[PDB]
Amino acid sequence: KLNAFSYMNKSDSTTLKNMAKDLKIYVTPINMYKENERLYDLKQKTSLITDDEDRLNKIEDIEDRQKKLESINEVFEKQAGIFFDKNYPDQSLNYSDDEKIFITRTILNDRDVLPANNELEDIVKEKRIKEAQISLNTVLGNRDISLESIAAASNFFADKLSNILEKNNLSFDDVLENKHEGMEDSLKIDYYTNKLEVFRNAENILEDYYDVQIKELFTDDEDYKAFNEVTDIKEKQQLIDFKTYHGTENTIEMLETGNFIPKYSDEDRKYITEQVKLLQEKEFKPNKNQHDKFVFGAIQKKLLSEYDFDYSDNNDLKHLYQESNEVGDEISKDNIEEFY
Ligand SMILES: [Ca+2]
Repeated sequence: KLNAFSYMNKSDSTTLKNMAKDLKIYVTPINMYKENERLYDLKQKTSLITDDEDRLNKIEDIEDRQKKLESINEVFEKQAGIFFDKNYPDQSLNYSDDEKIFITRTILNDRDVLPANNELEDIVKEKRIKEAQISLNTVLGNRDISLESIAAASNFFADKLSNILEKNNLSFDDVLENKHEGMEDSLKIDYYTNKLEVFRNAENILEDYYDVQIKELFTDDEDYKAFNEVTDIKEKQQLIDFKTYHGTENTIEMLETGNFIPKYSDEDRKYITEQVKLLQEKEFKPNKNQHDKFVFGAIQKKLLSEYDFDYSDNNDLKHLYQESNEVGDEISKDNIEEFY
C-alpha cells in the first residue's frame, strides 16, 4: 500500500529530518499543534523578564522555531494535496488544509487499507477531540478541564488585574486608553488582560469539545440538532458530568428512552453514603494518627475500587443524591443530607 514518505519529494523528506533534529521533537500534526500552543504561551511570559537582553534574544529564539513549524507545515500541505487528488479526489474540497494534513498523515502511519469516504469523516472527529484536549490541558495546567475550572482560572487573573490596577490607581477605562504605557507594571497589566482572553477562548474550545462528544450520545441525529438549539454551555457541562457518572451506554438509553436508571443497588447505595459519613466524621479529628490517615485512605481506595465512587471528584456524590431522590431511597438521601 502506502507509507509515510509517499508523494513526498526527497528535498522535503530531508527537511523533516533536519528539523526534528534541532527542534528536538517527533514531528506530527498534533505534536506541531502542541508546540505551537506551548510557544504562543511562551512568547507572552517573555515580555515580562525585564532584562532587555533576555527578552530580545528570547523573542527571536522563538520566532525561529515558529518559522520551522511552518516550513514543516508547507511540506505536509503538499503531501496531503497530492494524497487527496490521488486517493480521495471527490472529497478533496470537503475538508480544510489542516484537516487534510491530519487525515493524510494518519492514513500513512496509522491505517491499514484506506478509510473510505464515510470513514474519512470519523478520522477528523479524532483530531477535533485530540486538539481540544491538548489546548485546554495546557492553559489550565493542574486544573481539570471543566467549565468550572476555566472560570476559576480567569477569576485568578481577573483578581490579579483588579489588584495591580488599584496599586497604580488605574481604572478599567484608563487601561483602555493606554494610560499605563510607561509604567513598570504595564507589561504585567497587559499580560493579565491577555490571559483573560485566553480563557474566553478556552470556553469556546470546550463547547466544541463537548459538542463532538454529545453528538455520540444521541442516536436520533435529528433529536440532537433540536437539543443543541435550546441548551447553553452550562447545561451541556451538566450532561457531560451526568455522562461520566452513568457511563456512555446508559446515558444514551436514558435520554432516548426518557426513563431514569440507577447506577447503584439499594444496598450498595446505603453502604456508600455511610462511608462518606465516616470520612467527613474522621476529617476533622485533630492530630490524626498514622492509622487515622491510613483508614481514611483505605476507605476511599475501597469505595473507588469496589463501587466506582470518587469521593474526591464530588461529582459522583452530587449524582448519588440525584439518584436517591429519584428512586426515593430515603435512607441514603437522608445520610447525604446530613453530610451536606
Ligand atoms: Ca466515575
